[PDB]
Amino acid sequence: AGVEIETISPGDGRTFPKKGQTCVVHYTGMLQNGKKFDSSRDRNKPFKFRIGKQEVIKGFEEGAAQMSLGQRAKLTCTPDVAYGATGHPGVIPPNATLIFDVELLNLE
Amino acid sequence: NDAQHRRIFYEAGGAGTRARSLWRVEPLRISWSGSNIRWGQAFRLRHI
Amino acid sequence: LPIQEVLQTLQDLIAYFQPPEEEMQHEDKQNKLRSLKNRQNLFKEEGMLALVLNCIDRLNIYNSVSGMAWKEILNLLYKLLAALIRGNRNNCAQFSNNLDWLISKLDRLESSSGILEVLHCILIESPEALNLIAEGHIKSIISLLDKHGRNHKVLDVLCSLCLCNGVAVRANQNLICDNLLPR
Amino acid sequence: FRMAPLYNLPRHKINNFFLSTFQRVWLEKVNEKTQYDRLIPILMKSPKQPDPLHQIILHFSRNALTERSKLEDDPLYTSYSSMMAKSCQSGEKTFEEKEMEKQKTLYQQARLHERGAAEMVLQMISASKGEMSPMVVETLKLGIAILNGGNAGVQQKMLDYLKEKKDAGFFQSLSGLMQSCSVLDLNAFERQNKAEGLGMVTEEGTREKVLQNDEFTRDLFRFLQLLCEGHNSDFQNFLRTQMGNTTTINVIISTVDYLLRLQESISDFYWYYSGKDIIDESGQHNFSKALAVTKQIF
Amino acid sequence: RCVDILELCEQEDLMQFHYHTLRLYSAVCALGNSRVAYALCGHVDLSQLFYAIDNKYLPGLLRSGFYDLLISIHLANAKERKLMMKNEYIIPITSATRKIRLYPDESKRHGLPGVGLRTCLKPGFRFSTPCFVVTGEEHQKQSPEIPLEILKTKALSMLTEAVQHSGAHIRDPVGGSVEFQFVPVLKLIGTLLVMGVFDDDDIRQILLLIDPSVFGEVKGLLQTRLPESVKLQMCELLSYLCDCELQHRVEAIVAF
Amino acid sequence: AEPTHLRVGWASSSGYAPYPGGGEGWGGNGVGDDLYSYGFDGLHLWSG
Amino acid sequence: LNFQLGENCPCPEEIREELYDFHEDLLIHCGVPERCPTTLKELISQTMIRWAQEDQIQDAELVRMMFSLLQRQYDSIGELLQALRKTYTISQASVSDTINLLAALGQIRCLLSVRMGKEEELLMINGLGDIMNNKVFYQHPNLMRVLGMHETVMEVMVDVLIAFPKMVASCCRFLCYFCRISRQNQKAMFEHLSYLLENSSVGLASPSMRGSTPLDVAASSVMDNNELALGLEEPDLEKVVTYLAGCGLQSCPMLLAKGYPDVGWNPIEGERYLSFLRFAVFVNSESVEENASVVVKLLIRRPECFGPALRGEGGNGLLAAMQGAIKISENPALDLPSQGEEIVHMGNAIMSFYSALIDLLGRCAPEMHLIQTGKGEAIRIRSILRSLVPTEDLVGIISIPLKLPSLNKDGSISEPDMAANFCPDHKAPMVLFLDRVYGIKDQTFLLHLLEVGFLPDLRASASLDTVSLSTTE
Ligand SMILES: Nc1ncnc2c1ncn2[C@@H]1O[C@H](COP(=O)(O)OP(=O)(O)OP(=O)(O)O)[C@@H](O)[C@H]1O
Ligand SMILES: [Cl-]
Repeated sequence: AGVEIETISPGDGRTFPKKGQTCVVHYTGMLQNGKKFDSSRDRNKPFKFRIGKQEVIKGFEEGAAQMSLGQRAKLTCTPDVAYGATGHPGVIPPNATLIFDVELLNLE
Repeated sequence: NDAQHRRIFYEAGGAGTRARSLWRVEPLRISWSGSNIRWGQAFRLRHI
Repeated sequence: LPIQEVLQTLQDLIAYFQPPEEEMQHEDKQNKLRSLKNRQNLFKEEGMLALVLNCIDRLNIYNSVSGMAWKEILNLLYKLLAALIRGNRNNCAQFSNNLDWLISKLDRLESSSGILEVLHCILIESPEALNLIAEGHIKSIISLLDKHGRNHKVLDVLCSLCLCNGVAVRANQNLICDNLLPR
Repeated sequence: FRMAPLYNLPRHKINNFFLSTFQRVWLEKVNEKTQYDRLIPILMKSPKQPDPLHQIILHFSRNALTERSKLEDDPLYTSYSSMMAKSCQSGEKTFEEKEMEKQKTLYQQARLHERGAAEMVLQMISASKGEMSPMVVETLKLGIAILNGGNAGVQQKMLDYLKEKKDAGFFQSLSGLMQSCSVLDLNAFERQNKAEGLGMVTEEGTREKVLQNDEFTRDLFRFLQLLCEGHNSDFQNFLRTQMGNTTTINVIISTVDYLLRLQESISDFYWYYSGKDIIDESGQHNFSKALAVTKQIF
Repeated sequence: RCVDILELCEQEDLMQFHYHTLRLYSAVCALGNSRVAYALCGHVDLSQLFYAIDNKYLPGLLRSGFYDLLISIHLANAKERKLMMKNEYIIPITSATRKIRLYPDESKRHGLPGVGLRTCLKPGFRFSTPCFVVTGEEHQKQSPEIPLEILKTKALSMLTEAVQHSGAHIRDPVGGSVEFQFVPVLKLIGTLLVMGVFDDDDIRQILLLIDPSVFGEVKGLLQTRLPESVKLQMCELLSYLCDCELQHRVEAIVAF
Repeated sequence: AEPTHLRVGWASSSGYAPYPGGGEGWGGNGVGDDLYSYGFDGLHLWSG
Repeated sequence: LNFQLGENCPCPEEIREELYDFHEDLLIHCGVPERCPTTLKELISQTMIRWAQEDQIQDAELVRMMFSLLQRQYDSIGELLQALRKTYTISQASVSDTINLLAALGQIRCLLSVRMGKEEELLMINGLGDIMNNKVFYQHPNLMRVLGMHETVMEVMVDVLIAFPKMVASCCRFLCYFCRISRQNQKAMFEHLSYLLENSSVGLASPSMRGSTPLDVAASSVMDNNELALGLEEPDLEKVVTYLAGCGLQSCPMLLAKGYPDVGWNPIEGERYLSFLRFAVFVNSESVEENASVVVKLLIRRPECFGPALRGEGGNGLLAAMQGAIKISENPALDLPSQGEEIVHMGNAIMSFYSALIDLLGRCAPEMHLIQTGKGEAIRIRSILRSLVPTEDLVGIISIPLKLPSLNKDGSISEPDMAANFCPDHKAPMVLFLDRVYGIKDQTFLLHLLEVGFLPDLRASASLDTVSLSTTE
């Protein structure tokens, strides 16, 4: 896959997200140069998305799929699986690799 | 540059405020040249 | 060409198109503004703006192929142009046709400040000038920010581009956001 | 046709009708009596430093002096000029009674013309450029209010302002306003009669179409009269040839021209009604308005 | 390298450049450019804005810029929509319409302006949280979301503390002047009032801060010597209160 | 809302002197944010 | 509610007590009749006056705000009236629809402070579409007038007026529907007639844009409304006559650009102006005499409004013009554009122009009772109309054979194109003109007309009564 996962704090290693499940995750996304561009911990609101519906970018969804319950890990989404030639104008420049410090809070 | 500036016209409309329509009446005399102009007196019209 | 005569003429002309002091009384200030606008109109009608632009072009051509004197002459020419078009909507509308010329001359280090002054005058006064601003011009202004340092007058010009006397121009806003922020 | 009684309609439609009636009947009458009634005394009331009324008048003067092309609508000026005019317009007899009425009027007028209202009136008439608008109407009413009775001080102030300032825009605007004044027209009257005959009820604007803006005409010429009131020779002459100004406007001839236009319209109306036996109500109404305007011009 | 923001208290060049940067931020997202507002939420976020509005050692120009930036990104669009639809009164007819009364009791004493039940029809506004992991514009909905419960409480607290330190003898007004202390907070309060965020108790607190004797069951801002900017803000607040009274009268007429 | 900082290691008195506030990078300089300290945070080795 | 009528008013006094009490309480609330303030009005007035007395305000905006607020404190009833004039009570069933309508209207209003562009144009087009599709728009026209929808759309149109024709088309369709809804909306839009006619030359050339131009909005303002038609001023008609005269001299620039032959006049927009004048004159099956006289005078002053055929010098006559148009139609080289959506055919355009002109003139003819009453103006107008077009031309035009569909031997229906041929729609006005003017009064004339003109048409209609051809257009 296009995402490289580097563990930070381990989870249970047994409970993984499944189809038709909401993954309540607290994340912090920054550019490859160290410039932060998003963080759900600043807003005090965990981000919820459902696997298999293609709500989020591909790299983020794959990384959360590999992650287990209560696990904090670093996901490196390359431009292939995170925007690419066209990024978020004014936030994410084109052809930018993204790094997310993602914690899988809940599987409900 | 354009030679057409040598021509004189009775152009009307917006030309009564421009500076291309200002003429100076210069009598043919050096002393008392700033005095009243009489009918039939010879002068020169200079374009400012 | 007599350089001293040109310098004295440019200084006298810049002092000729001098706005009244803000401390002046309202009636006197309005009379001075009316006379100044009349003189600006009289000079513009006789093709003095075109003459100033041609003089600037010739000076730039000469410099491309007494350096301090000619630099002062060019700066005085830009100041005179701004004084001619400052606060006069008709003159700024007339100058709107030379946005490409102005922005192309933004790049040079010597001419950047006078060009910025003239451009800000045009944008403030001419309301249609903001309609002629394309992506290339916005990128040129942002590159001026990038190459000359952190000068806040460029940011003032960009703000002027975004909002046009209460009406928002979405194209300018989007261009500025996409080209200035992500980097 | 008693098939749609009020008890057979939804409450919201009946409530809309109730609101229309409530605005039209109960509140409209009340609005005229009480408006700005307790404000002007407090503005003039005392607590080098200008009064609040002096400050608002200076604000209006500064707005008038600023150079533009059209007098943009300004509800604040309209409301405050109306308020000031109603301030001055306070409302056989003994000699002492009439003298006291005269003194009271002079004092009320001096409350305003000592704070720069004469110059404000002149500047606002100059700034109109010749286009009728609510600001011009209020300006003429205020000028009449502060000139009523032939106020010599206000006339001197106005003449000094017009001569010292060399204000030629005042007379250009006066000429334009006079040339824009409306007279009786038979075409609109015939159209109104046709609409009435077919059955349509003529609206107030339609009625006013025949002789349009007669109140403004009478205000304009009352103002011009009050400038010469009391045999003010300086203002009688200045209205004919404005010596010292770049351009001169003759107001005597302008009034005569409007008089000729109005006379021709009145003769046309008389020719219209010569064949008929009696004059209907609309004809009498329009004749009365035309006669009022003619009396003012005379 | 990074310094503290408060070090801009003595670096006028960087202070001016950053103040004009904040002005540019407010300009690009002006007049409902919601896309650029979402983009700007990736540069200045809620934590920074709350810190900036609460911080007392910030220079006045930066303080004003941060208040304006918060209002532009999160609050300006809703206020503008509320102001467009304000001179018309579309009232549905129900029992709640009938319940409105001209006076709150039999004593016939005026109630507090802006307090009560509103029966006029006012469309709501839609906010969406600025998430940059979501693909597509469907998630984005008008201006970015802000809590609006923390914000209004913080605004009331800041106004209260500002008024309690409004003596003429004080020598360290927040921001460097009384203008830089009061105008930002008053602009935020007016924006939140027009948006209809404050409930009855918040409006009661604001009225007591304005004039305690008139609106009772300190001296007050109106009786305090204020610059002309604070006077403009006070005039705007009073205009809103007058509008509230007029709407109350219209609704009472309709119920009767 | 930002990760807790906790590094342990060695430092040299020659040039390791962190002042509270802002410094290199994005501030928050600890053990391993210059070339005089050598730190460890459980996952990475920090120096420079 | 009129309580001053005494016994005339059927309201019991027990009910009247409630209204009197409420009115008194409301006037007390509105402040209508050195103490410390006790209400908001007193507080505001005292504060403004104290600020004005304490210091000389050096800011113009603050002065304006202070004195606006102070004056507004003493105008409670006026503001209350102006607020009630914009109040509207709806039913609880329409709350959702009205909320959607208000949301769309607010989105449209907030785009009046944005420079027009493609995205803004799409937003406004979709907003107007949503508003028009809303039930409350045509169920509560009074609500639309209260909300000021037409004023907002007029502001948008004034801003656009032309690099955004689609926005203009959407605004014009919306305003036409607005006028069609209620007579009040029609009278409201009548106020913009002068501006609408000042820009009446927008979008006329494009055939697919009919009903989506400012001229169409102007026509919708004055259409089957006798009161408004009687209100038309002479300069308003003079503008349309000037546009028509211009159309009668210069060829259409758009048609020339698209490659159409340069016939030397624009027979496409002239028809549009003739249609507007027809709406102005003829109201509800009865011509308006005043507008008829004005229109005839204006047209006669400028003969080019009649087109090349009816010009005095060189004119070939109406019948010659129609026959030339038919000749053009039969020849593809003279009507269709050069080889190098709703293609405009020159022959049919010319025929339509002349039919519209003759229809307008025939509708301008005086009513019979006016002529019999001895009015000089009616006789003068009828004489002018008779001098313009002789009965020979009318009878010749009515006699021109038509090309109707025929049933092929193979069993397929061959239907001639009805957009590039002489059609019965071009004979109806003549029968009108030949009837209102030149009234049929002689048996020999009627029999001649029936023998040459009407009988072949009746025979053709009978012949087209087969099972296949009967349903063709
Ligand atoms: N502008 C002029 N153009 C032509 N002739 C002039 C002009 N000014 C002066 N003269 C000549 O001067 C004489 C008339 O002028 P006038 O007698 O006032 O001059 P002056 O005082 O004697 O001085 P001068 O001889 O220098 O002109 C005539 O000889 C006339 O030709
Ligand atoms: Cl000279």
